Amino acid sequence: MQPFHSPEESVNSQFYLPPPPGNDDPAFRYDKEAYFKGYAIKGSPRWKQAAEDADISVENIARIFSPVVGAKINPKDTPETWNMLQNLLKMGGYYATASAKKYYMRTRPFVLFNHSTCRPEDENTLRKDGSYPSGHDAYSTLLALVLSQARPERAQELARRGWEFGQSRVICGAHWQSDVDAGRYVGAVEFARLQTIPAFQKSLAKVREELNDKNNLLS
Amino acid sequence: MQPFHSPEESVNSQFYLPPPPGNDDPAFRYDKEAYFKGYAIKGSPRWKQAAEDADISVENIARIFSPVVGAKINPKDTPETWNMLQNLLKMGGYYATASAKKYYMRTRPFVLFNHSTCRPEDENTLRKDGSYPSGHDAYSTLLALVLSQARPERAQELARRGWEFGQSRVICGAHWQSDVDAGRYVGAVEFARLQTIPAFQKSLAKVREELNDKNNLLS
Repeated sequence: MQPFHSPEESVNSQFYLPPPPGNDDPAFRYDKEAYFKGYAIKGSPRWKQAAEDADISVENIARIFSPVVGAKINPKDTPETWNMLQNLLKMGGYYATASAKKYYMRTRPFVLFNHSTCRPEDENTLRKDGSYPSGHDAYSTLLALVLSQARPERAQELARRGWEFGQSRVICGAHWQSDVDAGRYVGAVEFARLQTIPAFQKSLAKVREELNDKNNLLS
Repeated sequence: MQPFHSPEESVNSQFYLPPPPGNDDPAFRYDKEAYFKGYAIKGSPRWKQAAEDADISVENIARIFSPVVGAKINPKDTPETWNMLQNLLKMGGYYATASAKKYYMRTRPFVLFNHSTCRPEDENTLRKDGSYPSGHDAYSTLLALVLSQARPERAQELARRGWEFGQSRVICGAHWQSDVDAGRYVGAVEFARLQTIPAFQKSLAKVREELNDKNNLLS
C-alpha cells in the first residue's frame, strides 16, 4: 500500500487555521470547562465508551465503523478498504495537521492539570505531539466523509458517528474542545484535496465495490 | 440551471447534529461571550468587513471569492461557475440544513439581546428563520471546498477564507458560534454527498475549465 500523496501535498494547516486560544480567551475558558466536565465522569460507561473511541489502530477503527457502514470490514473480505483506513490515517492524521501542530506545539489538558487520560497507554506518545489541531479528529472526520462517498446509503449514520468521536476526544482528556473543532475542518480540507488525486479515485472505486458487495453486507 | 439533487437527497441534518447549546451549557456560555466580544467592536473596520461578508447574494459571493480563487467570476466569462455558485446556495444553504433548522428553530443572538446586526437590511428574513445550524456557513464552506477541488493550487487561501467567513458571522450577530461550527460540518457532509452525483461531476468539470482558462486568470 502506497501513500496517496506526500507530506508536502497536504494543504498547509498553519496557513489557514487561526492560532489556539491563550489562557485569557473565552474560547480557552470553554476549553477548560469542557475538560473538567469530561473528567467529572471518569469511570462511567460514557467514559469507557471514550476509551474505546480513543484507540486509532486500524483494527479498532474497523470494529467501530463496520456496524455503521453496514458491511464487514476486515483484511480478508475488504482488502482495499483495509488499506484505505490506514492510508487515510497518514494523510489525515499526520500529513494534514503537521505544520500547525509543529508550529504551536500546544500543551495537552491532561499534562496541564496533571491528570491521567481515559487511555493511559497512549499518554507518553501524545505528550511529544502538539495538541492543535487534533489529528485524531481530522482522521475520524476524513474517514466518515470518504465512507459516505463510497456508501451514501449510510451517510447520516456516518456523519453522526463522525460527530460523536469529537465528544469522546474531549472526554478522554488528551485534546481540548478547540483542537477537536479545528481538527474537523482540517479533515474536510484534506478530503477535498484527495478528490483531485487519481490514485485516491482509483482506490475509492474499489472500496465502493467492497462495501456495496452483497456478500459483504451485514445481517 | 437545474438543482444537483432534490431536497430529499441531502443528508438529514436533524439526525446527525447534536441539539444546540442550551441555557446552562458551557458551549452556550461561550456563545454569549463570543457574541458580546463581537458587538463590542461595532463600527470598526472588522465590523465593516463582516458587513460585507454577510451578503450571500451571488454577486457579492462572486466578488469575494474571485481574488481568492484567482480568476474572474461573472455570468459572461464563467457561465457554469456562475450557475455552480447558485446551485450550491440551494444545496448547502437550504437543502442541507433544513430539517435541523425547522426542528429546533433556534433564536438568533441579536434577538435574544435586543440589538441590531451588521446588516439590518437582512434582519427581516433572518427573524423568520431558525439559527441552527448556519446555512450561510454551510454554504460558504461548501463553496470553499468545491473551488479547492477546481483549483487545488489555491486550496490554502480558500481554506483560510472559508474559516474567516465564520468569524464574520459571529461578529455580525445573526448566528451563534455554535451555529457556525455546526454549519461548517454540514457543508462538508453535503460536499461528500455531491461527489456521488453525476450532474455535479459534469458541472465541476466545466467549472475547472473556466477557472483555469488563461483568459480568466487574475491576481
